[PDB]
Amino acid sequence: NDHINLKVAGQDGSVVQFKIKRHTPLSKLMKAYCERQGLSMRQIRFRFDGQPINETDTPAQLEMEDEDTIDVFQQ
Amino acid sequence: NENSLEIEELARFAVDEHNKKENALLEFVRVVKAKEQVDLTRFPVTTMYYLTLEAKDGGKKKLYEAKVWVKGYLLEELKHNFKELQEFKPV
Repeated sequence: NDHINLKVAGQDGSVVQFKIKRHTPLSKLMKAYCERQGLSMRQIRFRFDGQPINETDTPAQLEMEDEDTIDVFQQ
Repeated sequence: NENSLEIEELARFAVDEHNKKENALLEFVRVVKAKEQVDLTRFPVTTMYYLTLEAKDGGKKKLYEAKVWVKGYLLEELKHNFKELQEFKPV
């Protein structure tokens, strides 16, 4: 039950969903999204509810819910 | 999302596999919708693709839902990844 499904929505209109553990640091998700897409990480920014996401932040700490969306765009 | 060429490739795959397994002759037309779900909680990391595609069944255009499973999550590996059609049905 410690699993959560998050939508990662890019500026290009793409959406990729991720199943992750709620106490896993979100850096794993962010790194997976960049690797999958072929993106360089230095460029892009992840936002949740308009705010930035620390690499160490976890879904539990941010009170994320199943099917919430993470926005991603480049600087 | 649904008009990317990797999605089109998996859609054709789903249609081709469905045609072999069922001895059918559906003809691929287009993808109308595609959800991509990467599962990071388990090994091996896998992706599930839920495809809504349009295919000709004897001149009639119909809508189908397919589930395609992939043993991989990097797009750069997708062409050579192991894949399975796990579900194909009219929506």
